Amino acid sequence: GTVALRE
Amino acid sequence: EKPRGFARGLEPERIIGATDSSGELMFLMKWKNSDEADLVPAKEANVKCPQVVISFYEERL
Repeated sequence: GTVALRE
Repeated sequence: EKPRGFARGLEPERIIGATDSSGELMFLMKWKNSDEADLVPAKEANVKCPQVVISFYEERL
């Protein structure tokens, strides 16, 4: 449940 | 049931982010005219909206 963001 | 992802028939606006916590690469996609984003497989996004995928990568980088 981890997201790498734009950037 | 209610359609999810590309099956909603909405133009992708931008990728909010990426994750591989499920086994495969996914993108959190924002669609035009909706504030409801959902996870789509990178494998599907790569084909259906390459320029949206490339924009995400290029901004990062």
